[PDB]
Amino acid sequence: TVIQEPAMSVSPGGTVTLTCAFSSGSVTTSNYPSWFQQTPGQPPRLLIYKTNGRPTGVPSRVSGAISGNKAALTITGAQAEDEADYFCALYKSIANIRFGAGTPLTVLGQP
Amino acid sequence: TVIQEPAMSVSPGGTVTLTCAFSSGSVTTSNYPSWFQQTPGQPPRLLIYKTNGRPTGVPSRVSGAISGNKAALTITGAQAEDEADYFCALYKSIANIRFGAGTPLTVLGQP
Amino acid sequence: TVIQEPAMSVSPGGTVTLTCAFSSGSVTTSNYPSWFQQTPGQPPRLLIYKTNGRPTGVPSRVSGAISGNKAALTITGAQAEDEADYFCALYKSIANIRFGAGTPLTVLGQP
Amino acid sequence: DCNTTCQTPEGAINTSLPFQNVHPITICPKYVKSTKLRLATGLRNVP
Amino acid sequence: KLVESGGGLVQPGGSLRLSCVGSGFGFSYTYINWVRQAPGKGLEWLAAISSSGGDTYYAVSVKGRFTVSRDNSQNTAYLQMNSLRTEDTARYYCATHAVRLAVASFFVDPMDLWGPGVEV
Amino acid sequence: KLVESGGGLVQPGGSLRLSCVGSGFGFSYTYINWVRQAPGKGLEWLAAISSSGGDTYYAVSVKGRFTVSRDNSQNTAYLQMNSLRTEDTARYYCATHAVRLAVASFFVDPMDLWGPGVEV
Amino acid sequence: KLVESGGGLVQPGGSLRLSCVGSGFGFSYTYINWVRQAPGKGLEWLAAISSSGGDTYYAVSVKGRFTVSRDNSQNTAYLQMNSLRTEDTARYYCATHAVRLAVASFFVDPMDLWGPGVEV
Amino acid sequence: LFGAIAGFIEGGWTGMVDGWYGYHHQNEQGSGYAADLKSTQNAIDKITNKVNSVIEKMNTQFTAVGKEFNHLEKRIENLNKKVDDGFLDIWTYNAELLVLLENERTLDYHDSNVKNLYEKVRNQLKNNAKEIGNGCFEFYHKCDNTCMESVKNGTYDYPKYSEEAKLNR
Amino acid sequence: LFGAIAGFIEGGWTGMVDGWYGYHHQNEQGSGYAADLKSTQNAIDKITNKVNSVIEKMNTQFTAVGKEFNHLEKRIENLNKKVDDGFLDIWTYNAELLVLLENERTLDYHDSNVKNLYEKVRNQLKNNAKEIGNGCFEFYHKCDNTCMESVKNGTYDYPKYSEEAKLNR
Amino acid sequence: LFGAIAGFIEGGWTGMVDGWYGYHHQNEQGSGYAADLKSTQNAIDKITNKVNSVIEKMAVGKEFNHLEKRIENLNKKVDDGFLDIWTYNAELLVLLENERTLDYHDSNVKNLYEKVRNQLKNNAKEIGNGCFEFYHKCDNTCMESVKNGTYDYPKYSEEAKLNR
Amino acid sequence: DTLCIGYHANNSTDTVDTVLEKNVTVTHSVNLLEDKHNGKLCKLRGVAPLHLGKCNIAGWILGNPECESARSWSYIVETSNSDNGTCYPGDFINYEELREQLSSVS
Repeated sequence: TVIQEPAMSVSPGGTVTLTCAFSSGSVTTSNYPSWFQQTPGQPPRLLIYKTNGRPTGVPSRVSGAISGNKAALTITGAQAEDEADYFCALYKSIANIRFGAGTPLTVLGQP
Repeated sequence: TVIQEPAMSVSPGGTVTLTCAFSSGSVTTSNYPSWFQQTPGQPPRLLIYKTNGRPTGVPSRVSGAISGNKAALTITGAQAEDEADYFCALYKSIANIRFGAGTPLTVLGQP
Repeated sequence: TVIQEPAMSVSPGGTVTLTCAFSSGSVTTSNYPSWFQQTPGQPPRLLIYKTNGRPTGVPSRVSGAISGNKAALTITGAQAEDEADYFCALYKSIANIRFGAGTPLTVLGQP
Repeated sequence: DCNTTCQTPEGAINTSLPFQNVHPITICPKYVKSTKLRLATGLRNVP
Repeated sequence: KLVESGGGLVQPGGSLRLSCVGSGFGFSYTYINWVRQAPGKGLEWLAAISSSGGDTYYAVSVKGRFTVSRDNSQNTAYLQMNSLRTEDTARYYCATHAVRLAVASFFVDPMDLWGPGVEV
Repeated sequence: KLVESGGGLVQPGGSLRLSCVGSGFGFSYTYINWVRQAPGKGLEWLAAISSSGGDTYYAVSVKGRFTVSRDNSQNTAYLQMNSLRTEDTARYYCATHAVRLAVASFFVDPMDLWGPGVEV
Repeated sequence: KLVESGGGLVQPGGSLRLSCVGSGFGFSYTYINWVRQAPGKGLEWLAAISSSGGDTYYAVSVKGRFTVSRDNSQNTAYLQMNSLRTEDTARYYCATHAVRLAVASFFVDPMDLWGPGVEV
Repeated sequence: LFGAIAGFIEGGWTGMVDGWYGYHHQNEQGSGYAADLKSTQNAIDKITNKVNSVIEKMNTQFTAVGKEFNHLEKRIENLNKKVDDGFLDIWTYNAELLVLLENERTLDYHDSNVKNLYEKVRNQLKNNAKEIGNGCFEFYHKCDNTCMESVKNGTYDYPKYSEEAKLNR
Repeated sequence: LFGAIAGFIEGGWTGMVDGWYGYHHQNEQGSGYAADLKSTQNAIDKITNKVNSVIEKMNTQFTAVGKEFNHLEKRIENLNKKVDDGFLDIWTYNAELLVLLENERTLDYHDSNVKNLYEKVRNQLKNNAKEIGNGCFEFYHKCDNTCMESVKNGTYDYPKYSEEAKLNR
Repeated sequence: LFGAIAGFIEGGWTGMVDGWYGYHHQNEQGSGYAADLKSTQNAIDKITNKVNSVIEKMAVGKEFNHLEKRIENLNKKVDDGFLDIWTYNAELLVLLENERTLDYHDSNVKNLYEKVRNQLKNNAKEIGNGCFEFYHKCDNTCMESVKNGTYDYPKYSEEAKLNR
Repeated sequence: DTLCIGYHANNSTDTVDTVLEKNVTVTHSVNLLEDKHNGKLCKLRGVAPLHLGKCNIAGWILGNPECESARSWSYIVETSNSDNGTCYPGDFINYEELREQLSSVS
């Protein structure tokens, strides 16, 4: 199944990387990773599709790639409006899409 | 040359098979066997072409196939209007069509 | 470089052949010999292109071919208007067209 | 007495083909100034 | 339909011409076969002519004596016999594969439409 | 956009039908995915239907209990739950890849356009 | 036809521009060749330009010193010579393959249409 | 253009008069021609469909085409003449272009059929037969009319003759 | 017709739901499907451009079609009817023929894509793999997911496995 | 699409200016380019015919007063309809014809490749980028023979065998 | 033992025109163009036509003395020598309209 980080934090202006992996296997470009962002009480918003696709309306800070045997999402220069639960969707075989547990990102810098 | 049965007979309501063969060789689907019927005083009527073709207006009782090294014509449910001289046409090679001698079918069952 | 005959002479009504070759190499149909005729004080006129081409307005007496490692221009039955300077154009490689020295043809038969 | 469809001032047309070039006035295959429209249905004949 | 013409008495060594006219089945795109049936014997395929008249095929027993011609304008097929013998007394039929529009006419097309035939 | 309907209270063993309606993105050439989010947990993909309704894909955890249907004329997608257990308490979403005219709609199309969702 | 211009006297080290204008043979689909003939010496190929002006080919003895350009709207081909030497005294010709409509114009196309030529 | 007709195969066969495409076999039982049935039948059906499509897409309207105007309606007569000439030119252009493009694609289709038949026989025989180069295949193993009917049908048994062919290779 | 869809590849894969063309691999690490991304994306782009070319080439201006005439203008009314009927027939013909030809072109394009993918894989593997016949290649050397990813990408290393394949061949 | 141009041959040759298709040969007497004359000439003739056919397959303006608006609008409709039909026809013709031409050129290159392959048989090894390396040393006469279409396989078969 | 793939050829001179090549002989062909007629005016839909021999429509509809020689007609046939019409000089108002109206009468 899909394995994500339990939680992580970044400081404002810095860069953060989030990993999506498999319980048994490797994540390749044929797995079509999709990266979603959800603020509480709102429908999820698609940030990345197919590891390099950005929908019109997504800032260029968000980027995706494949690092080793994992899918990687990089946010460079985080704002304060980038605090949300980030989800990863992976396609296995014979039409099976599985979502990750979700990583709640806490951007530091609060009183 | 084309060799046919000298004469054959059948009882009403039965099935009858007529065989067409070569003097030296094996009849195949590439020889395009054709089966004609000729009642006396009338032009010949084609019954089967290419061992499986049934022209419109011919009952489904008449059927054709390739039995062993011969071409076989099967008539099921013999009737009173199925007494005629059946002819077999075979194509050898380089544009040569040869007709058989003609098997006269006598349907028994008359006073 | 392109090598032609220093000078040749012919008698009227006879045939004359002119050879065009390389200083080091062989002339083939892929070198596109082109034969030009220049009377003094006039622009050159093309006689043969691609070893056999005859532009409209050129008599069938003038013909071309490839003999051995040479390109040959044959004029059959020379007149007095066939006294000019003959040039050979050969294409080597990477867009290099080289002309020959030029062979002055002197048709004999003058007082 | 030739009961038939698609009469033209020259004469009647008895065909199922889509194009004709006998006369543009009709009462019918369509009219063209084609002198020949033959559709190849077989191979390139090479002997 | 197919309608035949010609035929009659002939001397042993004369000549005769037979014609076969068709209507309603696209004569210009069909092979035409000429067959004979002797009284007391079975059918004997004699000759065949192509759609354009370029290909003419004959039986071994009549090669050199029979000629086949075709006139597509009149929708007619002609069989001319020269050097007729005594064994050539039979009823003659013209056969073809009646189709409204043939995209490919081959020599082995079935003999569907048969004419009544003439006597020789 | 996408607007959902249906949903509410249900007994542990009843049935419920959800409908999702779209406008302005060629509903007839897009896969439709049905997803669910339990309160306090993450997203859980449930089902997907093809552009013509001929291909239906279900998760192992809801296989046999759920059924997915499509009506292209009305621009509606239907998800029917039978044998509704207790774990099936969640907010339900319909998602698709909203494009003007899709020439090739596949199962792996990204989920761009999400509906506000319903509660069950 | 092909009509040339320019040409005259020049000091050793000067520059001169020659032009060649054509009419009636689709100037935009033909290669243009520039050739020279020294007084009392044989012809010497100098330069060539493609139909669009992208491809320009020079001889070894005139490389760098000569530049070739084309203006298809005005139907003109230009040869500009810089650093002119004493050996460059010759009669200059513009040649081309005059056809109504060239589907493919190649560097090895024959030199059919020649201009009267200028002097330098 | 696929490279078979007027290409690897340099010419047609006037002895094959039973079909478009086919085989010529030379055995110790005799030589012969035999047209492939499946390919020829498929080609005939497809070409018949094409001809019928061309014929039955150009069919509509009763129409009269013939109006009369007096000497004070020359503009309307000229408008009618313009309409007639425009329709005529459009239809002539369409007919010519349709015939011209359909011919190229019929010829390409026949070339493709020949090439596909040759490649089908190649894949079935594998290394049991050698390619002469003229467009044909010489067998490394002696095989009779049953073998030829199998390779024509599409059910050739490679392991049955592989052992015998390996010795002769 | 390039002879692959319904040719040496006899049928499609319903288990491959993520692309048009691609591969099915079976090694010790497990079986699976994977669509070829480059060819599928190129095909999608080209077909989208085809559809857009068909659509955005049929733009017209504002026109009112219906005109009304009194009982003394039957000829002008018939002329108008002729104009509309001719335009209708012409446009129906154009639409039907366009769809009919472009459908063939699209199907042949997909055949060409499948054939080209097969030939590309064949020409990289060379003799390290054996051609079974159904569009499948059985390796002479054991090779893992890195091998399959390399052959899918186009970066297969023939000399790396040449010696190993020579022993098993 | 036959997968030769932008396919196995990854790129064109700017050093080849005498033809569309052809050969590049490297031997002991020197390397060089040479266009294939037969195929290039056939392609040029076919394309010339294609272009001529399009050209060879292929009085207005009337005035009306203020009380003939209907006939004026009818004339406008006729002109606009003919204009739209002809614009559509020209655009579609060019669009399809360009693809047919490109595919024809791909087929030409592919057929040249397979012709050379079928000539050489096992006397040459396919490098894979689009070239052939000869197992047997053979000179400019050999290259001219293989270009022409008269390569002598049995002449070099024995020599190529022991190098393979 | 040899097996060879090949195609059919015949003695057909049918020529078709192709976009790349002209005058290509093909084994089989069809003709999409009709250029023949019987040269005789006969009945559309079984209904015989109205034949105004020496009259035009004006004479027939007014009752010209030389037109005494008729319930339904598919189409009207006139002749190049149909000069017998309005014998008394004058203008036939809306004559073209009347001919267009009388063209299609059951």
